[PDB]
Amino acid sequence: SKPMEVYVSAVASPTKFWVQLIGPQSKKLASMVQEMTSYYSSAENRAKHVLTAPYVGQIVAAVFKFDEKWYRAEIVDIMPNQYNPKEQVIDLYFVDYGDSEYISPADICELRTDFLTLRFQAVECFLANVKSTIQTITWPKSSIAKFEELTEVAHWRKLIARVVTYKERPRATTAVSAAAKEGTPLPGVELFDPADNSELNIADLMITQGFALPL
Amino acid sequence: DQGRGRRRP
Repeated sequence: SKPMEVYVSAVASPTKFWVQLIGPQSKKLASMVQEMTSYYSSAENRAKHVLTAPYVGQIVAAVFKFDEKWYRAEIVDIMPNQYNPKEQVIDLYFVDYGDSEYISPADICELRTDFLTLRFQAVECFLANVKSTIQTITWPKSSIAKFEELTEVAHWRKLIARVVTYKERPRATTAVSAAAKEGTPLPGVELFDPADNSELNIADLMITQGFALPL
Repeated sequence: DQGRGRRRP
Protein backbone atom coordinates (compact mmCIF):
# COMPACT_ATOMS: atom_id res chain seq x y z
CA SER A 1 0.00 0.00 0.00
CA LYS A 2 0.97 3.66 -0.43
CA PRO A 3 3.17 5.74 1.92
CA MET A 4 1.52 8.47 3.98
CA GLU A 5 2.75 11.55 5.83
CA VAL A 6 2.22 11.31 9.59
CA TYR A 7 3.13 12.74 12.97
CA VAL A 8 3.91 10.37 15.82
CA SER A 9 1.60 11.87 18.44
CA ALA A 10 2.12 9.58 21.43
CA VAL A 11 4.41 6.73 22.42
CA ALA A 12 4.16 3.80 24.78
CA SER A 13 6.92 1.76 23.11
CA PRO A 14 8.29 0.96 19.61
CA THR A 15 5.58 -1.70 19.32
CA LYS A 16 2.80 0.54 20.68
CA PHE A 17 2.58 4.12 19.48
CA TRP A 18 0.09 6.42 17.80
CA VAL A 19 0.17 8.33 14.53
CA GLN A 20 -1.87 11.24 13.13
CA LEU A 21 -2.24 11.57 9.36
CA ILE A 22 -1.17 14.87 7.86
CA GLY A 23 -3.60 16.57 5.50
CA PRO A 24 -7.05 18.16 5.59
CA GLN A 25 -7.79 16.20 8.74
CA SER A 26 -4.69 17.33 10.65
CA LYS A 27 -5.40 20.96 9.80
CA LYS A 28 -8.99 20.44 10.99
CA LEU A 29 -7.69 18.80 14.16
CA ALA A 30 -5.43 21.75 14.92
CA SER A 31 -8.37 24.10 14.33
CA MET A 32 -10.57 21.96 16.59
CA VAL A 33 -8.00 22.02 19.40
CA GLN A 34 -7.95 25.80 19.06
CA GLU A 35 -11.75 26.16 19.04
CA MET A 36 -12.30 23.70 21.89
CA THR A 37 -9.62 25.38 23.96
CA SER A 38 -11.11 28.86 23.38
CA TYR A 39 -14.64 27.59 24.02
CA TYR A 40 -14.14 25.57 27.19
CA SER A 41 -11.95 28.28 28.67
CA SER A 42 -15.16 30.12 29.60
CA ALA A 43 -17.05 29.19 32.79
CA GLU A 44 -20.41 30.00 31.17
CA ASN A 45 -19.62 27.63 28.32
CA ARG A 46 -18.43 24.97 30.77
CA ALA A 47 -21.67 25.30 32.74
CA LYS A 48 -23.53 24.69 29.50
CA HIS A 49 -21.79 21.27 29.58
CA VAL A 50 -21.42 20.22 33.22
CA LEU A 51 -20.52 16.55 33.65
CA THR A 52 -22.90 14.42 35.72
CA ALA A 53 -22.70 10.67 36.38
CA PRO A 54 -19.96 9.89 33.85
CA TYR A 55 -19.73 6.35 32.41
CA VAL A 56 -17.20 4.13 30.67
CA GLY A 57 -17.25 4.67 26.92
CA GLN A 58 -18.44 8.26 27.18
CA ILE A 59 -16.75 10.77 24.86
CA VAL A 60 -15.96 14.00 26.73
CA ALA A 61 -13.92 17.22 26.70
CA ALA A 62 -10.95 17.36 29.07
CA VAL A 63 -8.09 19.68 30.02
CA PHE A 64 -4.62 18.41 29.32
CA LYS A 65 -2.49 19.45 32.31
CA PHE A 66 0.68 19.79 30.23
CA ASP A 67 -0.60 22.57 27.93
CA GLU A 68 -3.93 23.70 29.42
CA LYS A 69 -5.63 22.94 26.11
CA TRP A 70 -8.92 21.09 25.72
CA TYR A 71 -9.09 17.70 23.99
CA ARG A 72 -11.59 15.01 23.06
CA ALA A 73 -11.25 11.98 25.35
CA GLU A 74 -12.84 8.60 25.95
CA ILE A 75 -13.58 7.42 29.47
CA VAL A 76 -11.83 4.07 29.68
CA ASP A 77 -12.30 3.45 33.42
CA ILE A 78 -13.79 5.03 36.55
CA MET A 79 -12.62 4.22 40.08
CA PRO A 80 -13.17 5.70 43.53
CA ASN A 81 -10.61 8.18 44.74
CA GLN A 82 -8.70 6.26 47.43
CA TYR A 83 -8.15 9.34 49.63
CA ASN A 84 -11.58 10.60 49.06
CA PRO A 85 -14.39 8.08 48.36
CA LYS A 86 -16.87 10.84 47.54
CA GLU A 87 -14.99 11.57 44.33
CA GLN A 88 -13.93 9.42 41.41
CA VAL A 89 -10.72 9.22 39.37
CA ILE A 90 -11.14 8.83 35.60
CA ASP A 91 -8.89 6.91 33.25
CA LEU A 92 -8.96 8.93 29.99
CA TYR A 93 -7.78 8.05 26.48
CA PHE A 94 -7.16 11.11 24.28
CA VAL A 95 -8.78 9.93 21.08
CA ASP A 96 -6.96 12.34 18.73
CA TYR A 97 -3.43 11.87 20.17
CA GLY A 98 -3.35 8.38 21.68
CA ASP A 99 -1.94 9.10 25.12
CA SER A 100 -3.75 8.28 28.35
CA GLU A 101 -4.00 10.22 31.60
CA TYR A 102 -5.72 9.84 34.96
CA ILE A 103 -7.86 12.87 35.68
CA SER A 104 -10.25 14.39 38.21
CA PRO A 105 -13.85 14.77 36.99
CA ALA A 106 -13.54 18.47 37.87
CA ASP A 107 -11.41 18.82 34.75
CA ILE A 108 -13.95 17.23 32.42
CA CYS A 109 -16.98 18.56 30.54
CA GLU A 110 -19.58 17.06 28.24
CA LEU A 111 -18.49 17.42 24.60
CA ARG A 112 -20.35 19.98 22.48
CA THR A 113 -22.08 17.84 19.85
CA ASP A 114 -20.58 19.42 16.72
CA PHE A 115 -17.06 18.64 18.02
CA LEU A 116 -17.85 14.95 17.43
CA THR A 117 -17.82 15.35 13.64
CA LEU A 118 -14.08 14.94 13.00
CA ARG A 119 -13.02 11.28 13.04
CA PHE A 120 -10.80 10.24 15.95
CA GLN A 121 -7.32 11.11 14.73
CA ALA A 122 -4.92 8.79 16.57
CA VAL A 123 -4.13 5.46 14.96
CA GLU A 124 -2.40 2.83 17.10
CA CYS A 125 0.54 1.18 15.31
CA PHE A 126 3.53 -1.01 15.94
CA LEU A 127 6.94 -0.73 14.26
CA ALA A 128 7.24 -3.61 11.78
CA ASN A 129 10.12 -6.10 11.76
CA VAL A 130 11.52 -5.35 15.25
CA LYS A 131 11.53 -6.95 18.70
CA SER A 132 13.02 -6.06 22.08
CA THR A 133 16.67 -6.74 22.91
CA ILE A 134 15.30 -8.31 26.10
CA GLN A 135 14.30 -11.87 25.41
CA THR A 136 13.34 -12.90 28.96
CA ILE A 137 7.66 -8.81 26.42
CA THR A 138 9.30 -5.53 27.41
CA TRP A 139 11.50 -2.76 25.95
CA PRO A 140 14.55 -1.28 27.67
CA LYS A 141 13.89 2.34 28.64
CA SER A 142 16.85 3.30 26.41
CA SER A 143 15.10 1.71 23.39
CA ILE A 144 11.89 3.63 24.12
CA ALA A 145 13.88 6.84 24.52
CA LYS A 146 15.70 6.17 21.26
CA PHE A 147 12.41 5.61 19.41
CA GLU A 148 10.96 8.79 20.94
CA GLU A 149 14.06 10.63 19.75
CA LEU A 150 14.01 9.30 16.20
CA THR A 151 10.29 10.07 15.85
CA GLU A 152 10.53 13.36 17.78
CA VAL A 153 7.14 12.47 19.26
CA ALA A 154 4.78 15.40 19.98
CA HIS A 155 7.07 17.94 18.26
CA TRP A 156 5.23 17.92 14.91
CA ARG A 157 7.95 16.18 12.93
CA LYS A 158 6.67 14.86 9.62
CA LEU A 159 7.51 11.20 9.01
CA ILE A 160 6.66 8.85 6.18
CA ALA A 161 4.78 5.73 7.22
CA ARG A 162 3.78 2.69 5.24
CA VAL A 163 1.59 -0.16 6.44
CA VAL A 164 3.40 -3.38 5.59
CA THR A 165 1.82 -5.89 7.95
CA TYR A 166 -0.96 -6.50 10.48
CA LYS A 167 -1.18 -8.43 13.72
CA GLU A 168 -3.99 -9.28 16.12
CA ARG A 169 -4.38 -7.16 19.22
CA PRO A 170 -3.08 -8.81 22.40
CA ARG A 171 -5.76 -9.83 24.87
CA ALA A 172 -6.38 -6.87 27.20
CA THR A 173 -5.01 -6.97 30.75
CA THR A 174 -6.40 -3.53 31.58
CA ALA A 175 -9.47 -1.47 30.75
CA VAL A 176 -9.14 -0.31 27.13
CA SER A 177 -10.81 1.94 24.56
CA ALA A 178 -13.98 0.79 22.79
CA ALA A 179 -12.11 0.83 19.48
CA ALA A 180 -9.50 -1.55 20.88
CA LYS A 181 -12.36 -4.01 21.43
CA GLU A 182 -13.72 -4.17 17.87
CA GLY A 183 -11.52 -6.95 16.48
CA THR A 184 -9.54 -4.56 14.29
CA PRO A 185 -5.94 -5.69 13.74
CA LEU A 186 -2.97 -3.48 14.58
CA PRO A 187 -1.10 -2.01 11.61
CA GLY A 188 2.64 -2.62 11.52
CA VAL A 189 4.43 0.19 9.76
CA GLU A 190 7.73 1.21 8.27
CA LEU A 191 8.68 4.69 9.43
CA PHE A 192 11.31 7.03 8.10
CA ASP A 193 12.38 10.63 8.55
CA PRO A 194 12.71 12.28 5.15
CA ALA A 195 14.77 15.03 6.78
CA ASP A 196 17.45 12.89 8.38
CA ASN A 197 20.33 12.17 6.06
CA SER A 198 20.22 8.42 6.60
CA GLU A 199 19.02 5.95 3.98
CA LEU A 200 18.02 3.71 6.88
CA ASN A 201 14.45 3.86 8.18
CA ILE A 202 13.69 3.93 11.89
CA ALA A 203 13.48 0.13 12.35
CA ASP A 204 16.82 -0.37 10.64
CA LEU A 205 18.37 2.49 12.60
CA MET A 206 17.25 0.98 15.88
CA ILE A 207 18.48 -2.48 14.91
CA THR A 208 21.91 -1.29 13.70
CA GLN A 209 22.55 0.77 16.82
CA GLY A 210 21.63 -2.09 19.14
CA PHE A 211 18.27 -0.79 20.30
CA ALA A 212 16.24 -3.59 18.72
CA LEU A 213 16.51 -7.03 17.16
CA PRO A 214 15.22 -8.13 13.73
CA LEU A 215 12.15 -10.37 13.53
CA ASP B 1 3.63 -2.00 31.71
CA GLN B 2 4.47 0.04 28.62
CA GLY B 3 0.84 0.04 27.48
CA ARG B 4 -0.13 3.66 28.20
CA GLY B 5 0.77 6.25 25.61
CA ARG B 6 2.62 9.39 26.63
CA ARG B 7 2.54 12.86 25.03
CA ARG B 8 4.80 15.66 26.26
CA PRO B 9 4.97 18.83 24.09
